[PDB]
Parts: sequence; C-alpha cells; structure tokens
Amino acid sequence: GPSDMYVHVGNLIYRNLHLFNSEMHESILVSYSSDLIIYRTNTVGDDYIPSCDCTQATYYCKHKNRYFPITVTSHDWYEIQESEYYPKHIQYNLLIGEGPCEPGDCGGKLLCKHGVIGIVTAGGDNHVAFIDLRHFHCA
Ligand SMILES: [Zn+2]
Repeated sequence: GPSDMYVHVGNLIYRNLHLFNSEMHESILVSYSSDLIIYRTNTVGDDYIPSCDCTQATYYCKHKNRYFPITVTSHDWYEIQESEYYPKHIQYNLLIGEGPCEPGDCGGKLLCKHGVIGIVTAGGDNHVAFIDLRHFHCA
C-alpha cells in the first residue's frame, strides 16, 4: 500500500539497511554503501521497480502522513550529514530533491509514473534523499 515503508516485489522486500541489519545474515543482498538490504519473504508483494530514467516523482512523507510531488536528481554518490543512525558519510546510488523529512521517514516510497524507484534514506535541510532502487534490479 501507499503507506508501507518498504518495497515489496514478488518475494523480495527492499528496506533500509540501518533499520534491518539485525538478521543481516539471513538477507539475500546488502549494499553497505547504499543503505540497502534485500531479503526473501513468504508473501507476494505487488510493487514494481521500473528501469526508467524518470525524474518527475512523488513520495510518502511519514511525519506528514501524505504524499508530495517531487523532482529528483540522480547522484552516483553524495555527502550525507550525520544523523541518529549514520555519522557524516558518502553514500551511493542516490536520488535527491526538495521536500520535508524528519526522523522516522526512512523507508517512505518514491514513485514515478512507472512504479517505485526509491525509498527515503536521509534528510537534510529542505531536501530528502532516496536509495535509487532501479540500480539494484535487472531490467
Ligand atoms: Zn519511470
């Protein structure tokens, strides 16, 4: 659903590594540099990760409990200021754009007209960053 804070495609669940990492040894894929973890699940999800290059997007902002349109820009990597879960660091495979973000917002879905392309991973001042999931799926 629109409010689910993760992506569920077939039997794969995509989530923020910093909010998983507990059963990390049971996961199927981990990208430490991208705050991403993927694992097998027993139910089938209906999300779909496309392989487009869209920048016209929309995302779920948990603390506002609503969706916001957003224009995102790709970044192979980018500096990310310290937080409550990650200290100052460079993160990779990002999508950034302007919009609200507060602690607890990670996992929120970012979608383009084709499907889900990311999940919230970080928030700065007036900007929000997402993991570009298109980079972890075969076309
Ligand atoms: Zn698209």
